[PDB]
Amino acid sequence: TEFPLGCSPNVTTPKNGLSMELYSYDYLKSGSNPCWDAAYLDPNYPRTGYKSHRLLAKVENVAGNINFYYHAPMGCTSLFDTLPQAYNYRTPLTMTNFTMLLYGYFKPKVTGYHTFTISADDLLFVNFGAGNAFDCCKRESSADDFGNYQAYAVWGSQTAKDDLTVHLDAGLYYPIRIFFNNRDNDGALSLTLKTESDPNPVIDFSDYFYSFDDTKDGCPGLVSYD
Ligand SMILES: CC(=O)N[C@@H]1[C@@H](O[C@@H]2O[C@H](CO)[C@H](O)[C@H](O)[C@H]2O)[C@H](O)[C@@H](CO)O[C@H]1O
Ligand SMILES: [Ca+2]
Repeated sequence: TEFPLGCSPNVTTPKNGLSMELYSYDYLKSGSNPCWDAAYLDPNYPRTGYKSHRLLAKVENVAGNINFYYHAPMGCTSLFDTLPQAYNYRTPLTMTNFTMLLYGYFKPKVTGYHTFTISADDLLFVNFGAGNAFDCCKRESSADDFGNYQAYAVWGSQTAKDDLTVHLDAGLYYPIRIFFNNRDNDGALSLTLKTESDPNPVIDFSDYFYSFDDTKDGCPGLVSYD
């Protein structure tokens, strides 16, 4: 979808950053082959399956540069380390093996074409736009109903890097959902943004990520171009 639907929350001062949920991604029993759990590849793991793992935390105000590379000292071993500052989560977690969901709204600074580019170890699935990610100011009631991924990247496959080129309006806030998994060993997440305006990729999303409370009537976007 080249013209994704946006939202018009018309809230006085919007809340900065996305919401995050972290969940466990345990290795298989210590004599299993391979050592890692393959659930991350089942089609419903990003929808229902992650909820069968342990909730590690629900965090708010995730904003900044969310990109990271984590080098595991060794493979098939659950090891602890920390996420970047932007994630608002300071305590060590199993960086070798975990699940992470981010959701909220993306607001453009300038109207025009935006190319989001992603790469991941092991997995990054992105939904973007109302309906596709979730409904405007109706996130809780549409949370699990996200459609086809607007970008997807899986380590070791024939689509390990992906992009999404969309025409966006600076007036609107766009529902976004980002689902990440590290099954084992190294972990990495790269999201960048390229517009027809700037000369280089944007990697710091501080002024771009927002959160909005759900409302009874919702907040459909009030910019349309048919
Ligand atoms: C198969 C491979 O390339 N590497 C194995 C290690 O695990 C993978 O490492 C990659 C990065 O190279 C990804 O992070 C992937 O998610 C991992 O599963 C594995 O842990 C060890 C064996 O102990 O070495 C490689 O076999
Ligand atoms: Ca990995």
